[PDB]
Amino acid sequence: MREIVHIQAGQCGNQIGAKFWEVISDEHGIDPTGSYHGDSDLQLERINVYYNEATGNKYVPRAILVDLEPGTMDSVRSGPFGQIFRPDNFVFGQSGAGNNWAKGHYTEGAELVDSVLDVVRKESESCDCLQGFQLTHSLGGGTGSGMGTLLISKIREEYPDRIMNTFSVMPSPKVSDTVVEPYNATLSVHQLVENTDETYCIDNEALYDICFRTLKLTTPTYGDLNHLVSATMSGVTTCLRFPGQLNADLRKLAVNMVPFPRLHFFMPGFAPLTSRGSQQYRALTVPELTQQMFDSKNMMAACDPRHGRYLTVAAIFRGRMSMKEVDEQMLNVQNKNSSYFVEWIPNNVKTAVCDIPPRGLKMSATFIGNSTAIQELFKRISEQFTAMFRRKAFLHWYTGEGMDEMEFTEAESNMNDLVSEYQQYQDATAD
Amino acid sequence: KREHEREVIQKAIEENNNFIKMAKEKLAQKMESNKENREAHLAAMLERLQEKDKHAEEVRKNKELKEEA
Amino acid sequence: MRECISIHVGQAGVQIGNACWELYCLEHGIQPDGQMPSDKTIGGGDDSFNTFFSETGAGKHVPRAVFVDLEPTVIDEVRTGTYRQLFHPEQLITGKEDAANNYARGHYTIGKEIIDLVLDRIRKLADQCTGLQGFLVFHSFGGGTGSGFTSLLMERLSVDYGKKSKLEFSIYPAPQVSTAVVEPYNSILTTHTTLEHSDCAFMVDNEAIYDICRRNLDIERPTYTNLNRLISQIVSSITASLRFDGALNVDLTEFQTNLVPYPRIHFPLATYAPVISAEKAYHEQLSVAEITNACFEPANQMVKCDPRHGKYMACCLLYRGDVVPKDVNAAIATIKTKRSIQFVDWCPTGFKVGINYQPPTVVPGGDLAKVQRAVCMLSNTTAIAEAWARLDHKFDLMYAKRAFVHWYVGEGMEEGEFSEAREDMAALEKDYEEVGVDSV
Ligand SMILES: Nc1nc2c(ncn2[C@@H]2O[C@H](COP(=O)(O)OP(=O)(O)OP(=O)(O)O)[C@@H](O)[C@H]2O)c(=O)[nH]1
Ligand SMILES: Nc1nc2c(ncn2[C@@H]2O[C@H](COP(=O)(O)OP(=O)(O)O)[C@@H](O)[C@H]2O)c(=O)[nH]1
Ligand SMILES: Cc1cccc(C(=O)N2CCC(C(N)=O)CC2)c1
Ligand SMILES: Cc1cccc(C(=O)N2CCC(C(N)=O)CC2)c1
Ligand SMILES: [Ca+2]
Ligand SMILES: [Ca+2]
Ligand SMILES: [Mg+2]
Ligand SMILES: [Mg+2]
Repeated sequence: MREIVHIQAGQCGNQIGAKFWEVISDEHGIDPTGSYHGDSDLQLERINVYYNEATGNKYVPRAILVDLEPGTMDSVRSGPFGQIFRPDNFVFGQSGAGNNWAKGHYTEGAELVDSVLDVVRKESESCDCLQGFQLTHSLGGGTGSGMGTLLISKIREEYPDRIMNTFSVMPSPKVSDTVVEPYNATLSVHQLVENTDETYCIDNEALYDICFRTLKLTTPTYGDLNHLVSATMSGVTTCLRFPGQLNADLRKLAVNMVPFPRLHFFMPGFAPLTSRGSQQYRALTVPELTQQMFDSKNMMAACDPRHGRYLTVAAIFRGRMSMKEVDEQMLNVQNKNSSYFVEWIPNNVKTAVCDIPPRGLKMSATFIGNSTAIQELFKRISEQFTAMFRRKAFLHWYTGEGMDEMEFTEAESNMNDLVSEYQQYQDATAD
Repeated sequence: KREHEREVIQKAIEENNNFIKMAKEKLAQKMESNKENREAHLAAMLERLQEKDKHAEEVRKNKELKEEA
Repeated sequence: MRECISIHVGQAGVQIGNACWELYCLEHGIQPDGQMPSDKTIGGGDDSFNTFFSETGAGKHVPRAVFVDLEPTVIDEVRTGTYRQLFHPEQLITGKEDAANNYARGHYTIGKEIIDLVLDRIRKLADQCTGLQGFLVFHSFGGGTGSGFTSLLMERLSVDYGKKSKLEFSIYPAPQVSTAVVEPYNSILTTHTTLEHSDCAFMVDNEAIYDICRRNLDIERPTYTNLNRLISQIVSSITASLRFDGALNVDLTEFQTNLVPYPRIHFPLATYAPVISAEKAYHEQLSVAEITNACFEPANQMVKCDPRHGKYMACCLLYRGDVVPKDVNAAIATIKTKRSIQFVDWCPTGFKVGINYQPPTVVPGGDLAKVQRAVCMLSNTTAIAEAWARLDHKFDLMYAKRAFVHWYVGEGMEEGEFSEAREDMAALEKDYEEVGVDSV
């Protein structure tokens, strides 16, 4: 088996991490007690990718829960699938991070990281052939952003040839009013550009807009936002969890999706997205499903792909449907929109199909785009960053932990360089 | 004519042995060059991670200097 | 005597091997447990089918084959499938982590950990041969194992067996069923590295097979199973001269003499007929003339290209089933008058013919109709270089930006290997132009 080790850090990381395990547990027929009660052998064929098998035919998620305060993880343990997680895989401090990237990365987080590595090492030693890791965290807080990126580099040091994958939640003033989030995000992006192989950009800006504009929820909660995240995380991991030919493991996905090492930030998308009040007069068709998954409104990052070009794209269709029709519609969307795909990467769109649909839906489409339009997200963060850094506002929180302004300037330049590089390849031509 | 016959077959043997020898040497050179290259890439990566750890110690060391003041 | 050892590398090589060996068993009357009631010499013999099957004292007929893959899931299906008793466990070799569609991992990082065991297993097969003729190597161009590990293995086989003949069946990538953006990189790398180590290579364009299944078999969305069933029929036609005996039989090696005028010009174009469904074949008997004419229909080629836009250096017709020379000669006379088959001026223009009387077979549950007679044409045409040109163009688009190249460099390769491989391909394209120009 090709095992993946999953880590979730901080409040956001554990919240979305718990939902991910609830959703895929239901998909694989695993109940809250770890027992299998599914009705399809496709559920268990690659179950070992994410689950260990213990005595009594129990399935235990290969998951590690990390935080600098007990609050969120205590509620996870009390959640629906709380008892499914291995009790010894809960690692938490007491001091907390206080939304301070420096405390998570250099101070409190550094005091706890070794105990986290001890658990990571135990999970990896019992792996037939470890693929790599996936981390869920936010970039706007302290623990997930600061200690999460610290865990990334420490794990990188011990597993340098394994794939490092993250689900990183980008901050937005529409969701949180914490003023220092642009600082924490920019410092985190600084680390992610260097130390991860692929990053799903889960943009709270886009999640809010989808809930408010599309789902017509006047007062979106974090639970509402996390429903989109868990549905997206299920979709983008389908090819890893079920028998499949395309992008069936973390490394093949990276080889297909990352043409240049630094440009490994993906724009996720999902279809269909409809509100409870909207009546579905007719079942969704493959053309409508394909066209919807390529629309800006269905993107989990607040970026319009029609403002840039696609370097690479991975599409996954779930449910029973005509493969001939999927093929025709995927050719159609590429031919009709050839201007938005770089000409110097031929056949840069790959399509996977899984028979098992998500819970509650007859058909779904999941979208993974490596678009130069992702620069809009980083431009948004850089603008909020410099609006505070040019005044040197709130820097004492971080300088008091030992940091200096030089590290802020370097993270700012590295993120600004990432934007310039996306534009470079957006404007490049074949002739 | 017998002398020529001997030279022909010895020539055939020599060129086959030289093809084998060339192929063996080329593969040994490529596999050694590849091993050194991949090892160098990993070494550079780990050395960048070590510099980060060094910088981390410097940050914590810098916090003590200002907390004592 | 004259044994042939087959080596199936990577998913495409293994799955095509599954289809081929199932078909061979049906053609020869070998059961899934390996018993062959019609074979009255127990534990040995020198029958024509013994070129591909050894025999145990218990009456088992065992393919002279090794299956190799860098991950286990494909070969695991063989280990547990219908013909699991056919193979000794040591003939099926797997690693844990595959090449991730990266030539560098198949040739170096991962392949180097298993290459010695693979060679030891091949040696065990060779030791049982009284007159080993050579190897048949099945592999994709596009996968990391099919490209990188195949080239490593071919280099090592040249060292361990010298100039002993090595033929390839190589799966040429098509976008309809491709799984990696970098397949053009892997294809150029392995073609360059393997070129001086291969005596003859039959390319199978997945897009040609895909079109034939859709067009001639009415298969809406062909799967690997659909494609491999057809590929196995073409492979069977080509190896039938080695596995069956007949007065009119002509050995594949004798066709080879005509097909390869220069060491690098060793890529024959295969065309097979008839490909027809049972519903269409019903009450429609396809004559020698009909299947022969189909050989010169470009839609029936295993590689997409236009032979009318090149020159022929050889034309071979491999018939099987109910076929006699009189009908062949009449069919050829017709074609020689309605199609202008242009040969280079330095090559004779006579068609080379062989006939194997054993009729074609089909696997139950398949798409092809059962037919009384079939033919595979093997031609050496400069037009096959069109396949190189299409691959080289996709290579050039990406390499100009060095897209994805860091994945190969990170595994130890150098940019110099890309330009070296690409330059060899440019020289090969130029070679194919040169041989088609008329003599001064
Ligand atoms: N005709 C045919 N083509 C196949 C088959 N399986 C894979 N391919 C083609 O082979 C190419 C991919 O290479 P694979 O053989 O799957 O890869 P691999 O050799 O196992 O190497 P890695 O998986 O990267 O380690 C693609 O072009 C596929 O379309 C098959 O069963 N039949
Ligand atoms: N989508 C989503 N975002 C969250 C959740 N919890 C926190 N966030 C976001 O994460 C940022 C705060 O970081 P947080 O995870 O609370 O900090 P930490 O606990 O120290 O790692 C803010 O921008 C929040 O909007 C959640 O459950 N879902
Ligand atoms: C090692 C070796 C020795 C002799 C010939 C070749 C060879 O394949 N070509 C290609 C065709 C070309 C031509 N005749 O234009 C000449 C070289 C290779
Ligand atoms: C016209 C004739 C007269 C006598 C014998 C033959 C004959 O059996 N072959 C074998 C096949 C070969 C070929 N071109 O494939 C041609 C000579 C032909
Ligand atoms: Ca016998
Ligand atoms: Ca030349
Ligand atoms: Mg919080
Ligand atoms: Mg494979």
